[PDB]
Amino acid sequence: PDQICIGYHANNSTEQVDTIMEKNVTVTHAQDILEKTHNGKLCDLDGVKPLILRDCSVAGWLLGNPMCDEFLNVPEWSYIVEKINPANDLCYPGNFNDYEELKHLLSRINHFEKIQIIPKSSWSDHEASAGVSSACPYQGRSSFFRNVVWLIKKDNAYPTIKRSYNNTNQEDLLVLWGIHHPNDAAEQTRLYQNPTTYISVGTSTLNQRLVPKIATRSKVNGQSGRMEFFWTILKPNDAINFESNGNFIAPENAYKIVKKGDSTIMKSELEYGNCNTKCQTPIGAINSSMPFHNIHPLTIGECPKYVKSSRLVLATGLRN
Amino acid sequence: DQICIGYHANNSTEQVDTIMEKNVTVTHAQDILEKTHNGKLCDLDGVKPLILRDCSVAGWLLGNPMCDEFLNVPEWSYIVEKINPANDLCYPGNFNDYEELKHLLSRINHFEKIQIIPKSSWSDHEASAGVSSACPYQGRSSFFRNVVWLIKKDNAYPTIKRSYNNTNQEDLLVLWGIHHPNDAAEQTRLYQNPTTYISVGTSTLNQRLVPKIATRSKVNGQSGRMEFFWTILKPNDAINFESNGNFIAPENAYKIVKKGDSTIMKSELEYGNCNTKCQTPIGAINSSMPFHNIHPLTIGECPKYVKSSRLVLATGLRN
Amino acid sequence: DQICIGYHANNSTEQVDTIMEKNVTVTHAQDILEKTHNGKLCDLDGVKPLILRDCSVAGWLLGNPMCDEFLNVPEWSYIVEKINPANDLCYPGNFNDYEELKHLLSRINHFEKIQIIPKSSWSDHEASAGVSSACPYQGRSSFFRNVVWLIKKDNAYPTIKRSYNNTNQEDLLVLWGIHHPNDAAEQTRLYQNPTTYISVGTSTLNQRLVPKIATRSKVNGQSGRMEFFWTILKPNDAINFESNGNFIAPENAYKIVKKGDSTIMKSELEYGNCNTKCQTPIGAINSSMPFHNIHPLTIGECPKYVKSSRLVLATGLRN
Amino acid sequence: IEGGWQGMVDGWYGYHHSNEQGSGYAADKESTQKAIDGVTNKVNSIIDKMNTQFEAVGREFNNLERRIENLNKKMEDGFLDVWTYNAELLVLMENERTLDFHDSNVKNLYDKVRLQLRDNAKELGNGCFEFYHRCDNECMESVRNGTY
Amino acid sequence: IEGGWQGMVDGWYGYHHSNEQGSGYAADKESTQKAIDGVTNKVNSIIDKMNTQFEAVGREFNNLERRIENLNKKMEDGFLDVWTYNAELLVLMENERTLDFHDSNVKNLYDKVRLQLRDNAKELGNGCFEFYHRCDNECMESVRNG
Amino acid sequence: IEGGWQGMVDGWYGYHHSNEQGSGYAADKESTQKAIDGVTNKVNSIIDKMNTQFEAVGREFNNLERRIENLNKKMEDGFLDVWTYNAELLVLMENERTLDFHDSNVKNLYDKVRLQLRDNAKELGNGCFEFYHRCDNECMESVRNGTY
Ligand SMILES: CC(=O)N[C@@H]1[C@@H](O)[C@H](O[C@@H]2O[C@H](CO[C@]3(C(=O)O)C[C@H](O)[C@@H](NC(C)=O)[C@H]([C@H](O)[C@H](O)CO)O3)[C@H](O)[C@H](O)[C@H]2O)[C@@H](CO)O[C@H]1O
Ligand SMILES: CC(=O)N[C@@H]1[C@@H](O)[C@H](O[C@@H]2O[C@H](CO[C@]3(C(=O)O)C[C@H](O)[C@@H](NC(C)=O)[C@H]([C@H](O)[C@H](O)CO)O3)[C@H](O)[C@H](O)[C@H]2O)[C@@H](CO)O[C@H]1O
Ligand SMILES: CC(=O)N[C@H]1[C@H]([C@H](O)[C@H](O)CO)O[C@@](OC[C@H]2O[C@@H](O)[C@H](O)[C@@H](O)[C@H]2O)(C(=O)O)C[C@@H]1O
Ligand SMILES: *[C@@H]1O[C@H](CO)[C@@H](O)[C@H](O)[C@H]1NC(C)=O
Ligand SMILES: *[C@@H]1O[C@H](CO)[C@@H](O)[C@H](O)[C@H]1NC(C)=O
Ligand SMILES: *[C@@H]1O[C@H](CO)[C@@H](O)[C@H](O)[C@H]1NC(C)=O
Repeated sequence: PDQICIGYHANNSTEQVDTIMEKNVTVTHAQDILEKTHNGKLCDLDGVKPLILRDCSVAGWLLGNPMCDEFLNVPEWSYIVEKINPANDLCYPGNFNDYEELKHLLSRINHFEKIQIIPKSSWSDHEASAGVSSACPYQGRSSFFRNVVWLIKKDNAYPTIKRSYNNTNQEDLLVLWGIHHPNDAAEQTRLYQNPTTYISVGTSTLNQRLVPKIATRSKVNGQSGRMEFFWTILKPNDAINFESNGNFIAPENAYKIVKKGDSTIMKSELEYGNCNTKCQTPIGAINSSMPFHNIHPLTIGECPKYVKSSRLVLATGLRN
Repeated sequence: DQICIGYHANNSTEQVDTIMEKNVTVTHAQDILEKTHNGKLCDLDGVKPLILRDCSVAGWLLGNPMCDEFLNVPEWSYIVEKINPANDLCYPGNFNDYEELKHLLSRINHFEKIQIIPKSSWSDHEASAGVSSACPYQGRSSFFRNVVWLIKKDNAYPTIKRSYNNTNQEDLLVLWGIHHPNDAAEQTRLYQNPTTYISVGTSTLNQRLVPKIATRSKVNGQSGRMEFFWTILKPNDAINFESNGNFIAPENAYKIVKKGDSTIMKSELEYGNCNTKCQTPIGAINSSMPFHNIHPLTIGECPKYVKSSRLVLATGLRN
Repeated sequence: DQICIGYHANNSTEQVDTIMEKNVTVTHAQDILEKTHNGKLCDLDGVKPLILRDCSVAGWLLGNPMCDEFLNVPEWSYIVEKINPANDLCYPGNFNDYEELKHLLSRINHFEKIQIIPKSSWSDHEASAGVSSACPYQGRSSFFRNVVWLIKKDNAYPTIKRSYNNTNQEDLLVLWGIHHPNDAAEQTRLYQNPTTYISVGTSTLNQRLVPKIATRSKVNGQSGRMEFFWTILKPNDAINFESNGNFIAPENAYKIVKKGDSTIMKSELEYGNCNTKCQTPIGAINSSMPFHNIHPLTIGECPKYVKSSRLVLATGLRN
Repeated sequence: IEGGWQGMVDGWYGYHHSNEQGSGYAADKESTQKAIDGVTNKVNSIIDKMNTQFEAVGREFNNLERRIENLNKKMEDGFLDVWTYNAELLVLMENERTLDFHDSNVKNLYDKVRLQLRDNAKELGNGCFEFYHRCDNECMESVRNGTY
Repeated sequence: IEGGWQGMVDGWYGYHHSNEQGSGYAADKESTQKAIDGVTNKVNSIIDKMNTQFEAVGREFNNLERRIENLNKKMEDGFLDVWTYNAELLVLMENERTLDFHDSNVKNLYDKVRLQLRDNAKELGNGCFEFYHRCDNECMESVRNG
Repeated sequence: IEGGWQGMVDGWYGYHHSNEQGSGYAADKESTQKAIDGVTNKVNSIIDKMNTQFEAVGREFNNLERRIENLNKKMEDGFLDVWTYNAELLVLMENERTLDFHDSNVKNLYDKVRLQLRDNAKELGNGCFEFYHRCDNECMESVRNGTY
């Protein structure tokens, strides 16, 4: 007796998927769509090495903390890597003004060319070679930030400084400077002679006048003094004009912003890994064609979409 | 002999998408996405917007001479400002908490400008030479209309002590500034006194400004700087100004007459002599659709914005 | 003989909704939304909240005389402040970075107040004359309890130099202020020195304040102002104060003894003498529902808030 | 079923009778009324669900507030992408359910004719039935009507 | 089928037999056990899926922080709208499935008896079958038994 | 149907014929083609709809920016929870549809054989059909081909 029947594919695939009203349901085929594995290291991003700051912070890098000499004139980078709590920061204690806003600009920048805008030899009526502190050691001795100069009085006098610099470059220029807050009236005249001092800084947008704040402070890295640092972007054809009769930590070097583009500041404890990748997270690089991953929320490059799912599998075949 | 079940069909060719099928032809379907605008700035439900043309909000409120068109404007539905307005602060400087003031202003539909300190009330100070090549007007040097740049009179600048008590029912937007000179010589030349201050106080405000001498790049030909401030003076509160130099004093202030829904639109368009229920910075919308993809920033009775290129619901059947 | 298939039915009347059908009667419905609350402020898992009554956070911390209920409060689970507490700064002024302090306070469950600078330790200054009619108490002039308004003694106000070292293991919340007088005459009458400053330093803090002497509007009968500041003094750090006038010195500081999840709620409600696992500003919630629509500001083990008026899951069949 | 009838322009679902009297189309108003109410309840329910949708608002920041401006920009685009996703997704889902809804009503209506005339008619296969007795226009109306 | 039976209070789905011995209702415990589990799994799945919902937090802002105050307000209300939408739409969609799921189980239970009694029974049309032979209570149990 | 057939590794759906000549399996390519397209359309559509997903960005705040630091945190976690929900919820729903979609194609294929041979074959009930005449291998292919 002749016959024909309708049936379907079955096999020994134990692989399971979930649905709205049915957990752990076995199917003949199932497509995983989530990537859970990473290579565990920090890589070049499509052939461009990152700037690994090791034990230095951004502030320590840019101001020129003596411990940070590896980073004096760094090459172009894809991303920047910094530790969560870096050792080499403001060696002389104090603060970096508008620091996180500076950092935010830095995540859109891929390369600096550091240039000398005020020579250390150019200070003829001030002492420019003794601005050092045991707070900033270098090879067993007192030193200081490399890109700014702590000037003091010369021959019991501090003449009023008037310096200008016109940015005759085609690029934007990050310019840094600071002020020293001394411990007391005696320190003030010992270092700068004049008891009442200021620092004027103007550009086309900046109109700044700083006065030192004397107070009695706890020792940080052996110092009760403080330095407060500032910055601005000096546009092509604008000029920055400094004036001061004391407490001025003057610019020596500044930074031409030579490459802008996609970048970021990752927090990571990892060191460089000698690998290349299309996708970096702070905890590992990723090499995948999956649409989703669950490694880390913060990534850069050609990456899949992050989810917090532990598991994500699509049903493809029939029930089994 | 025979009867059968069947369904409707027509020369439709209208297409829709589904999860597992796309480009599927149906007999009926409802578009629910508006994709068109009239391409102009209109009145909103019969109320004309304030179009600042080439003026910024600051240029308007301070009274930049190029912005005379807006000295006393009528009630508006919304404000339109260009991305980079040419007539901003003619004498260079800054407006303190400018973005916060713009925020308040998005909740305001109408001011009534009033005089509060006449130029002629200044007996012991020169109130009529406060001008600059940076603020041209009809061939000459001028200045912001709503504030007064006071300078010394007969080689003296007495200490100003002036109150204004808001005796009005309305909240009052008061504006003032401070002049930042180029050098000490300039300071004594305009104000006599070398060391100056501006104290301002209300019931909440307690301010003390000191002028900041620096060497600056010339902007609009000036190396000097004006820094402006503002406050909302409540009914029955008073504002007290004390100063021996560098004071850019109030002349006109703004009574807040109507609050309600508004916004400041960034747009390069001009007035389009039209009325609409719904405006964007790119053009007005007249639609009974639930969605649109014209612009995210709208005002009025608008549909909801989405980024979709196309949104069409199926209603009929396949073809 | 015969057999028939069928399904359960009853007189249920209860309705559910679906994508294309409103009000569909089913035999078994499952509401999953709590709409009810007790309408009071209760203990959170057996810990009572700090109910500030008619006092603000600032009045509590500075020690406004009207807030003596809260001098030394026990551990709390959450804080409750009214929308507009009557007893804030009795002497008018401001609290610097007040919103950021309130945030930190929302991360804290307990303080232990200690005296760090006794009133009797001021040998060359008047400490028990720092009182004001703006801060009444039992019909006589008073002041904040936890800080001290020093004035001149024997027509002299020597330069103050006081350090305090946090020898405790707890972070210490320290509070001080500065007096902004009305005029020169009052300045010298109170402090003798016409030109004054307050320096304050820690390992992180670096502050120099100069009083603003100006004409202001009366608030609580005072044209003067007090401006308060705070810092967190870490274990083993010190705080050093230098001043020749206008200094409102610490007396008491607060040891941060415990931190956890807490909140500052705004509510008009009084204490409810009750206990809950989930509390909103308008009433507590004891429910097993996955959702609720009482209020979005919750603390404790709560359902998930939605704005929905109704959520009814169908479980059985139609009717 | 082979396909749809262009001949019918009365309703969505219906019958085409062939008879000794004549032959013509006839829409089932009972099933059609249920479909119009259903579809209209869906489209309105979609519009009214997307009423509670995010509104973008112009905020401005100065050039030392770049962090919050970026936060603002990302949060507004974020909600827009979410609601764009929701609108497009719900449409694709509702469209699929709507096409299957019209298929269901043809199966549900075909079984109604098969059950109504169980022993008195043969089933063909292409969505038709063959009567074992004579069924005139009033009889054919009775199949369309319900009472049979 | 015309409608449901108030007589059957045993389970959700079942049979009503008519017989020479007697007549009464009988719930199918095989299909009712499957429906109770499917419904309990769906309600608990909805509760767990929404367990990672947004939580508004109180934040205070001063008079000159209106912009960020407004940002905060819209962000929180933005998330609360999104999760409200998510919750309501999921109930409506689940309800639609739940009602059709009950219809599905009736159709499948109907075909099981039609399949179990093919040649020795006639289908009527209103959800009933007619035996061409004598089916006593133990025979009727067999059809319920499967 | 009792279950699936392991003896068919040719495709997803098909037939098993029993014949005087022989007996063996045969996959339906027209029906399998429609399923591979409908699944491949779905999986790709899930990926493309999700590529507008929120991307988090590291933002740094100082110790007096705690409120905005928290706000920033809430906002980014908020969006990641939403999109995680959307990804999971879509997968669960898609799996349900995909399993029910395969079911539908077995019912519809069974009906086609029931319809293609209505009066020349009796349905058994277990997913089969007994011919009332002899159907040789060309005939059996004809039933698989569609022309009959
Ligand atoms: C001259 C001398 O004895 N120099 C060294 C000692 O200073 C040093 O002891 C440290 O003293 C510290 C303060 O001294 C400095 C410093 O910061 O290191 C010395 C710098 O020459 C001076 N720099 C300038 C430009 O003036 C600097 C400056 O005056 C202040 O920083 C301003 O605030 O002060 C500090 O008290 C340390 O705690 C202490 O160890 C000893 C030990 O290293 O060696 C001496 O060579
Ligand atoms: C010749 C002469 O003595 N004065 C004017 C020229 O200076 C002026 O050329 C411009 O001068 C600018 C600065 O001059 C002003 C100004 O802003 O225009 C002149 C104002 O009278 C003066 N206002 C007051 C209240 O004193 C103003 C003020 O002192 C400063 O702005 C304070 O910062 O300065 C500047 O140097 C430009 O680069 C230049 O174009 C000519 C215009 O051709 O008019 C002369 O009367
Ligand atoms: C510490 C001290 O001596 N406080 C004074 C106080 C100060 O001189 C002043 O507040 C500093 O800004 O002034 C007090 O008198 C002013 C007060 O007098 C009341 O009678 C009246 O109700 C108020 O309107 C006002 O005139 C004060 O009470 O604050 C006296 C106090 O001793
Ligand atoms: C800087 O130099 C250019 C070229 O000479 C000049 O045009 C410009 O005015 C200068 N800028 C300033 C601010 O002086
Ligand atoms: C302003 O004037 C009114 C009416 O004269 C008066 O009552 C009020 O106290 C004044 N306000 C101030 C702050 O002086
Ligand atoms: C505070 O006191 C402790 C114990 O005497 C001491 O070790 C510490 O250095 C002091 N800290 C400061 C900042 O002065």
